[PDB]
Amino acid sequence: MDVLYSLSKTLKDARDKIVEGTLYSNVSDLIQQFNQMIITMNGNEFQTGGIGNLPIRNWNFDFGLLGTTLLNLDANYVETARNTIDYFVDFVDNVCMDEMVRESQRNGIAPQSDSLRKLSGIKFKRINFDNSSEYIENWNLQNRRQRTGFTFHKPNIFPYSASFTLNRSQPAHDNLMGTMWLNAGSEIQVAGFDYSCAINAPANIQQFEHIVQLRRVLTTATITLLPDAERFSFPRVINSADGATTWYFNPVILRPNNVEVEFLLNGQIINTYQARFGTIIARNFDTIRLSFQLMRPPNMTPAVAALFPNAQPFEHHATVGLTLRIESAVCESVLADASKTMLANVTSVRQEYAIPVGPVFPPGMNWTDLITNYSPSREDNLQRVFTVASIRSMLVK
Amino acid sequence: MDVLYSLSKTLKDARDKIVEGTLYSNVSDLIQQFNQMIITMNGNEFQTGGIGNLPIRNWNFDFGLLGTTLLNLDANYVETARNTIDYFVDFVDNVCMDEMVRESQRNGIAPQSDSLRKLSGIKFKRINFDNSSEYIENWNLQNRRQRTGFTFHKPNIFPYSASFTLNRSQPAHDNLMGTMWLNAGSEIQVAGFDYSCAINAPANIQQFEHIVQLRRVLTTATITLLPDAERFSFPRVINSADGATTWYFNPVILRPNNVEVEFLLNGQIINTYQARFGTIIARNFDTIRLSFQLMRPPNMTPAVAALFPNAQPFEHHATVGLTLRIESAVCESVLADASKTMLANVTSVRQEYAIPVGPVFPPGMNWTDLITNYSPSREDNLQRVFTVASIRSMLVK
Amino acid sequence: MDVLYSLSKTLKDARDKIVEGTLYSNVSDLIQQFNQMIITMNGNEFQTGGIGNLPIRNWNFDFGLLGTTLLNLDANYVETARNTIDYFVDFVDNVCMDEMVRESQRNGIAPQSDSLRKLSGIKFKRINFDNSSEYIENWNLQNRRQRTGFTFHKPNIFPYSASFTLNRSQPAHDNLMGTMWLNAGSEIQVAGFDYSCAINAPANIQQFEHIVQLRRVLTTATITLLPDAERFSFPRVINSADGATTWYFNPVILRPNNVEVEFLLNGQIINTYQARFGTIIARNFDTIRLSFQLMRPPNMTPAVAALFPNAQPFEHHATVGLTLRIESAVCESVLADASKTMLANVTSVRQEYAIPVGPVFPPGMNWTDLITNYSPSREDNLQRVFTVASIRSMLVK
Amino acid sequence: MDVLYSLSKTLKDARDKIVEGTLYSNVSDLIQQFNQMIITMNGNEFQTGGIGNLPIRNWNFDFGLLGTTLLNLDANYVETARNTIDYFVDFVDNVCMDEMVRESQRNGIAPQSDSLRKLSGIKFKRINFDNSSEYIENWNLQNRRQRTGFTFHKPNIFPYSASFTLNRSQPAHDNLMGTMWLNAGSEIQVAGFDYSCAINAPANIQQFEHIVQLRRVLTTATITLLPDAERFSFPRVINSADGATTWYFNPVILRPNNVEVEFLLNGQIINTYQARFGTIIARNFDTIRLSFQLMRPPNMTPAVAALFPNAQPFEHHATVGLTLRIESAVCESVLADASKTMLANVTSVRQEYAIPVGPVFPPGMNWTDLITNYSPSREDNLQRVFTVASIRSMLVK
Amino acid sequence: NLNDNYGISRQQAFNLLRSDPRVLREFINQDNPIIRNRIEQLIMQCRL
Repeated sequence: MDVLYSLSKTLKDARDKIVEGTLYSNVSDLIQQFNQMIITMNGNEFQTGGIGNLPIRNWNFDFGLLGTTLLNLDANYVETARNTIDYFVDFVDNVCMDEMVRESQRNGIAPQSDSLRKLSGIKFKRINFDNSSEYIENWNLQNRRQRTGFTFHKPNIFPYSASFTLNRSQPAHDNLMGTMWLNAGSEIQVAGFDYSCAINAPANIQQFEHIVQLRRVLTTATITLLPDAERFSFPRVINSADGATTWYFNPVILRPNNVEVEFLLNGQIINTYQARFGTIIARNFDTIRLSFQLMRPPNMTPAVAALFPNAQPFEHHATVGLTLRIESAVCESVLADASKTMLANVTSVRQEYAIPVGPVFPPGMNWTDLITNYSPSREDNLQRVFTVASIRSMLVK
Repeated sequence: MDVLYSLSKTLKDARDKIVEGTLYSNVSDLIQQFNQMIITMNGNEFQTGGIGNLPIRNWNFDFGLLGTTLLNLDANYVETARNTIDYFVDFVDNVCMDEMVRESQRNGIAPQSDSLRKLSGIKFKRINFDNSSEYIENWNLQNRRQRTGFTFHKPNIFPYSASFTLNRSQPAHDNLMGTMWLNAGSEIQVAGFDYSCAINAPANIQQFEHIVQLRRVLTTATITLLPDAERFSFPRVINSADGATTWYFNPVILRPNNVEVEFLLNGQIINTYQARFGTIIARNFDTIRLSFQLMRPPNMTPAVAALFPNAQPFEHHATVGLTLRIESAVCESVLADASKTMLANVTSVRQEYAIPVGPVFPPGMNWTDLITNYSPSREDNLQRVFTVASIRSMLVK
Repeated sequence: MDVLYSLSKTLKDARDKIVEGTLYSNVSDLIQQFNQMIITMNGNEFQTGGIGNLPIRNWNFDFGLLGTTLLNLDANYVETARNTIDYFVDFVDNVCMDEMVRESQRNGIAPQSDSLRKLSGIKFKRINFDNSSEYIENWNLQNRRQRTGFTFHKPNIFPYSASFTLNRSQPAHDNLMGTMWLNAGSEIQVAGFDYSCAINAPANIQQFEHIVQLRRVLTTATITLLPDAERFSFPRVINSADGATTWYFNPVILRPNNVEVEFLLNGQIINTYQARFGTIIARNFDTIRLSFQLMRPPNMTPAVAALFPNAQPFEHHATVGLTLRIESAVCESVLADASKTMLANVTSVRQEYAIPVGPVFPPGMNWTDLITNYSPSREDNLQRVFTVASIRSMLVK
Repeated sequence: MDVLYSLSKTLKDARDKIVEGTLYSNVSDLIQQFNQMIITMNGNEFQTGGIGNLPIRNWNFDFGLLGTTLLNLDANYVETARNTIDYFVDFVDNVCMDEMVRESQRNGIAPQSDSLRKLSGIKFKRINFDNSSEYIENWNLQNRRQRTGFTFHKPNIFPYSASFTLNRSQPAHDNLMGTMWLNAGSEIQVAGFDYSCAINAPANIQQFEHIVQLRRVLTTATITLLPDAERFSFPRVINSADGATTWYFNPVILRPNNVEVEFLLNGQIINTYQARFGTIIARNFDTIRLSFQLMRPPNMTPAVAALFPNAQPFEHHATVGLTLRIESAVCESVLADASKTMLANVTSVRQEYAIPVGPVFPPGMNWTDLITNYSPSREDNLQRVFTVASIRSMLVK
Repeated sequence: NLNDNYGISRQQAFNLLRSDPRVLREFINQDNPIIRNRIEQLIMQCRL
């Protein structure tokens, strides 16, 4: 993989640096590297493909070196260099498209697309130039196991779950108490709803709790915690658990009081926030515990008193909400984001070349079912395909 | 333009690398480059400006080269280096400010601001150092026409369109059916609404479809699709087609059933997704066809039957919503995003130097009316000004 | 600080470039720099910590140079390289924490964490390699005072503020008029409400103005302005100004007419947008003024005339809302964002090592109370800790 | 493209000048140029075709030069010359037939038909002999951007538009006032009709105006302007606006008084003509305004007074006509005419080889829908296909 | 959608084209949601 990244990087740097009129004193090192790569490659025959609608290609490298005699590059040299580089670029794109599709439950880290196994040999190890990118650096680190981490902007770690939970229900659905939540991508929008507005409750207070359990530990998360959840704040017609009947939901928002957010880890508490909103931080957490309340206003105007009466009809259901969006974060493992096109490239290639479903990745690579079960084999294969996708996308966009 | 980016990059790398105490062994190449630039430049007299409040400036370069015998850099060297770099820096800034305001319908790619044509001459070609940036790389590619790509995070490709469509309407506006949509920035929020909750429609089902057509193809778009559109979910008073009268809209959200989103291209279909929510992908698309339905609940409680009767008043209108955001994407054509400042730089320069309206760009360069007709001429001029804006921003942020 | 950045950069480039099989021609210069670093460090003993849970670690540097007879690299060299680089890496991490966990109101820019005061000596000045990154570039610029700038994506410049202003109030809270606003992170959402629907006003038009002031100037801001705010559009129960009683808010959204957005600067008007929606720009602004109107619909249907009567009950309150998000921006001063992790790493270190609260930063570094009073001392300390935190992140993510 | 034109021109001059009995003194330079062409070509292998029903022909050039040893040309020389020229001609014809069919939005000026991208290289530039023709001269000018010009005889600049405008309508269509116009190719025919002969109008006079806004600017136009538009001078049955019903039209011609023809440019007036008919001129104009009147004859005879009564029937409708043809003209851009076969050759090639419809040109290249939106992309593509069509017509008509 | 996510063999593709009940029921027993959704939609369209 390191040699793949090196090929991609030096091809990028050759398409960038080598232009007519530039100075050999600035590109001598890259030219020596390219010529050494050409030498190491001359005499090998590679085969690529053989799965799904991917064609079967054969590559035979026999090129000529690049002259070190000039001082200012001319077009007759750049043209030859680009004729040489486009073949390598097509070869690398085809290797990456051969490697992103295959899977294995046994040593997923160990390469597939056997041309890449061949390139992992010891006669090709002279091609390595530099491994600076985030994904390749974390690859080399996790191989030489150390405290690693990927940085994410708005990460997609929550699988889409839009559900409710009723702690007091009836067949008529006229006096309910419960909590609703939508956990999706980077956002959690939770809303505790009581139809009685905490009149029969002790101290005119009713509590609600929401426990989210991540599959992989995060770190240094920057979060925005706001009140008045939006998608649980308008009229609704929701179905029962067993789907038998439906029920009406006319919410009216109130502030959550004595709120508490506990970021935990292996059941132990790490961070705790009381009545704070706006921007917050969490240095490490595998679990989030939101705890909020609905407190009946002791004083009330005529309108709100006539809207929260002491009888069963209850045509305005009191609610208390909380939106929580993870803006940035850092994670030892690899996930999806709103910044990088690695997952998109992988999925697009698979959809394009009609790849059969394998033992590791779910059918079609649906991120919901891919993050709801993030077993180490899936994690390794996902890291591998994301890394080679980053590689392929450093050249072909 | 390549020599302008070369100037900017080598000047940035001078300001950064050349600092007191550093080692000549690591900056010899950059110093030879700077001195070759000085040699190429010295003797040439340039002009800049002559449009809007851009003052007309005249540049005359006669500088002295930099030592190369030292081992560690001292103040008596860095000071001269800075006195030489500041001149080129303000020169490049003035050049970019003169080149971001000029337009043309014929050969927008061709440089305006004729001093820049001079720089684009063949005797200045010896300054090129490395074309590493995304913008200049894609520029060189489009010159040497090849498969390009720009990667975008939340791109602004949709213009502001907040409008509805009624498929069954009357002068009284008491039993309507239709679809509303707000398409803005990177998001589409659509909502199909029926006042009679599909009481007369066949099979108690009402269909809704929304076809959005983009002015440029996209690729590898990571998309977040969620139900329960937000901004079409509260009471409203909305004007008529001809703007004469107004009507009321009290929506009640239900669940989308038989939802299907199709990503098409030139009218042919590429990708489709049926009842999949959350994070999805679109590998290549120019059109988005959403199709959803509204299904009357067969079972109903007293409270909801009080809202969905069998008679004409219909004081609660059943709705079904869909939000769809484009988090990331890749595109062969230059656009705006929520990450890059190039558009802001261009518009700020124009606002600051009082540039009258040109023949190509609308007044003030309002992205709405600039993306509502993304003609190739506009695309070329926009890529040009965005490239030189990136270049300027690399020095003066 | 420059020397610390140099250490971090050459150590990163060492972990990256110095791998098995690569060519000595590519890393000769980095190896000369590393050996010079060694030569300059060896013979010095450093102390780090003594505040909170930080142990008082004593570092002694006794390392040998890197051989230069080789042409390519072997694992028997990379191993020693790693066993030598890990020590400098943890030393740099500990120094960065020791500098993140210290404050000063007198010369906040000057180096605390006296090991760093030592590293700032004149004998260590031979280690400066390249001051390339944004933070260190701006550091050196401000030292050599010049027009600086940091580029931000969705910056957290607004402290969390959710409040209201009533221009016509009654003790029964029955016929109100005024404006509510929530200003948080990078977004504002402001909604003008009238319970009388502009029946008693002149010309059936009511005005609404929101004046936002920023505690730091901005430039080249890109903004998205949309109508029909979403978190001020559903039923609400809000509290009185004196917080004794509560009142009820049943809104109905209309369109903003004669909308006017004035971005000013010390009362001097800079940018003015009239009835433009979607993506807009602000070249320089300290103050925002949003001025909109609520105009009664003269042509009304029965369904809406039944909701906007000419009498006191007013069970449906006319509302007009605006959302304004700042997507990108450029600022002479350092802030927080949704893309980068400097604030997260700082707060995580402080919460992990239980640092007491200093005379400058608030308890827990709550960004709201930190951006409220953005004193120049707090600005200097925040710049310093963000720069060293970025440095630390360049090694340990 | 220049090399293609040079090929065609030297092959034309070879088929013309090289004939039995002619004198080497006259064709020495052409023989030198032909030999230089054969040398530049020998060694190259081209491929042409692969779109629609165009066969994919591969061309391989290995020929022998033409001696320069005689004085008078003998048949043994002309025979070889012809057996080479026929091959070169068929090759150039196939190249032109592959270039007349490939479209692109981005860089339409750039060579498509990649064999021609190869010909556009620098080893082929030795073929250029003389770029004398108008099209190639204007091409070289647009490359070396300068003030161009194409001369035209009867330029088809108006799209076919037959349409009326009723400034006074009734449901019965019995008393109408309005104007009809047919704009087609190089001619306009306009007719202002009043059913009441201006009986109720002030001073017994009625005004009529017609403003034509051209899509491209013309210069040095020669125009023939006459009264009594012919094709709107006989009885008619014309449909309504919405196309539902029809109405009769019995024109009776009078003469235009106070006739005023204004050739404008960007709203400014350039040429003004009053009471003049026949040959006129227009030095520059993007817009034409024809303003004529209808003046009731005060002194009428019995036979004519019995036609224009003072009452509602109005069985004879007074008309005033104006014909205006554009005989010759000059345009900075390219158009079609009644004199040049370029457009015909292009459309014939496309119809013959079944070229699909592309993103730029309308189906079948209908000049109406091609001139009604004269996009710069369309202008560039049209100039390119017209130029290569001229080239292919210089060999085979 | 099926050929994209559940990558399909030649025989399965030919039989899906010919609308073969054998392969249709093999998928319905393989628990293919892309097909179960279509079948539930057929039910919701064949209700009345």
